[PDB]
Amino acid sequence: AYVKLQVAAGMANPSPPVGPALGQQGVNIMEFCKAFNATDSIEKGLPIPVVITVYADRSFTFVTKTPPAAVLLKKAAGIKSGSGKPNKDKVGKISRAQLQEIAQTKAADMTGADIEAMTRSIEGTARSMGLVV
Amino acid sequence: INPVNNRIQDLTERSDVLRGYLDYDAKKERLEEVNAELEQPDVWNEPERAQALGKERSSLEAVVDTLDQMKQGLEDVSGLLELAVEADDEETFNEAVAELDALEEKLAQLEFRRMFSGEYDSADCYLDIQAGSGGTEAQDWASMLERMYLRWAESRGFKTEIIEESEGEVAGIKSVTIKISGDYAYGWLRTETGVHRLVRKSPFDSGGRRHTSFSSAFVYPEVDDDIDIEINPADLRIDVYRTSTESAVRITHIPTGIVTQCQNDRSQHKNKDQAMKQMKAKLYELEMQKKNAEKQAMEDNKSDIGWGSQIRSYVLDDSRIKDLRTGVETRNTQAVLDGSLDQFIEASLKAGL
Amino acid sequence: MKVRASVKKLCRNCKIVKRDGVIRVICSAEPKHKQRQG
Amino acid sequence: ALNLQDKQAIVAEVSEVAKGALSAVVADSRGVTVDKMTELRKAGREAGVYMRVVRNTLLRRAVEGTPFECLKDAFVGPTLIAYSMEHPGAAARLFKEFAKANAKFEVKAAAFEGELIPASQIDRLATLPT
RNA sequence: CCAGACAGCCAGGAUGUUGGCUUAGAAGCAGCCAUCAUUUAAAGAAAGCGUAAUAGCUCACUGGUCGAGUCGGCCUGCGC
Ligand SMILES: [Mg+2]
Ligand SMILES: [Zn+2]
Repeated sequence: AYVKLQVAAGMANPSPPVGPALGQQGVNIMEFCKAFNATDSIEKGLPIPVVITVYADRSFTFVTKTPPAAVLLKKAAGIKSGSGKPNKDKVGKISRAQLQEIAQTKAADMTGADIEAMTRSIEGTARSMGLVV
Repeated sequence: INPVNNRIQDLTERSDVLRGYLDYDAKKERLEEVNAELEQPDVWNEPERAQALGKERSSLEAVVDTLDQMKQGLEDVSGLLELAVEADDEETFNEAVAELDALEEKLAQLEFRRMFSGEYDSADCYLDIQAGSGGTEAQDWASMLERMYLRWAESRGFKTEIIEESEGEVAGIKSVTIKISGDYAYGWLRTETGVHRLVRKSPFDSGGRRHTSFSSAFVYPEVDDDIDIEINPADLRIDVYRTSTESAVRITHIPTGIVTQCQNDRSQHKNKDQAMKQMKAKLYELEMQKKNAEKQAMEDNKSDIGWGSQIRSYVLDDSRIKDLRTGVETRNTQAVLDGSLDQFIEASLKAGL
Repeated sequence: MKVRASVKKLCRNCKIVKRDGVIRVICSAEPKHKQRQG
Repeated sequence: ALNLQDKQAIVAEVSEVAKGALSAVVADSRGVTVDKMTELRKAGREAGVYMRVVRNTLLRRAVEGTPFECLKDAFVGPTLIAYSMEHPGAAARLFKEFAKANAKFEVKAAAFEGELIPASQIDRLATLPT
């Protein structure tokens, strides 16, 4: 039962948003919250995903990973929404140097050895976002 | 930077007024509760109550985080303004100006969503002033009230034109219907439905005895007169029978249950055409009766509230203006009757009355 | 079974078949597609 | 698609054999794209994009390109096999990582035949230059 | 199409990524916009089912087995 369901690391105890979605299983809500908070290592306020392999003994194994490139593009742009009709009117612009900086920060967990290929994947994500390089 | 200081003070004051009118802590309490029963998972085992919970959750959380981020914006803009006064960092001061404008516009959007919550609020309106059973004093009061409302409409920027104006023989106008056109006119003017209480030393009386006259302002939006759609062949039941050839045509509208017969003409087609015009006429009549019945039900409710229609009180003898619904008072009667009702209409619209 | 004068495949699991000179289509996916030329 | 792209594929297979005649095997009887993902991420971490798993082992694709070089693969061909061409070093460790993948669940399908670069047997050869 | 075709049969159908918004939730699958990149056997920001949304079940696609034809368009005669 491994489906990633998580919120930003700043808001501990996700009682409104996820809640029963992280707690169908017998693993406790408080256990999930303390495992998510155990967050404090790097930064808070940004969504940090995690793979949750739940066993029969309710001692789940969790493997954390890097924050999504979408909200990282948001932090690079400094804007909130950039998807509403981008072709009819361009909403934002990201530097390719900034995208390569994002790629070399994301080179840890992102599946790829070619940094330029991961970069051009990232401005693929950026054109899908709507912001034109 | 003095307009910036006054502007931050104005935002602080209007934010406090908004919190008082919105009752922030109570809505936060229901927000926390709705979050809690969302956390218990049976709420998604029932579909529709989760629908309602999602609606109320989104509304409460949006209002709560809006007021919270305006608190944070007020405090950090104040602190960074204190920085910008002494350190004189021009770019950081420009950043303060930009973020202050963004916060003001976003709280403006919040209070906007509250004050224009009506579905007909965006449309133009028909606003009517009618004097009471008093006489020429009520006539004069209706006329100068019409003057004041024209002055308010022109000051706001709404385009006015007098559709009808029934005057009195001595002075004043007995009744007047005005088209106020422009965006958000009905939303701006919808709190004016009700009664105004004039107390003044009457000039028309010979002895100078003071008079207590009344007038009503009644505003209603320009609803679209929708076209009356024709009736369906399946919705009709067509019969032919012998007239008293079976040229007689009995058309029956089945879903409502209304029949019309026609037998006077030898042509069955002529009989059917007259029956179809009778169908259309009765359908229009029934739609008008349904509309009038709904209007009568609304009138039953607002006649039930009754005395609550007395919304405004001008005591020109003692020179005080009073909104009883919001309870607010002022002393500048000449400014009020000039048309400076912005404070009163904003108070009423934030009250939601 | 739906009786139409123009029977055809509607979804990808629908199969034309001719039984007793009558063209039917049968559906192992959705019984709503079961229909008959008539 | 077409015999044209089949010809460039055959020429590519022959060219890859010639440039790197080092080889190893794998088989996907029960394996996941995440497993191939780990293998090809470590492969791109080792070296360039050129890592090719050329699973075209029909008796007249791979066996038809075979008589250029390493003619022993004709009997190897007609079964579920995925070859792998290698430059770096004589007898590199990619046969060994295919072995540890066999430990981590390719469910004993390739049977580690070894491609007989030193003309060896079907069994392991731990003696590799490191 | 004997550089093995069509249909069966054994396998995969991934990574950034849950592409964002607006929603209430939006994860290929409610709507809008863009419709890339990597691994490349191949995987569409997804063709369908499905979820409250996830989940899950397929498909396109490509690998393996088999070993002679395959497939659907046009003209036209007689028929249903
Ligand atoms: Mg016929
Ligand atoms: Zn069907």
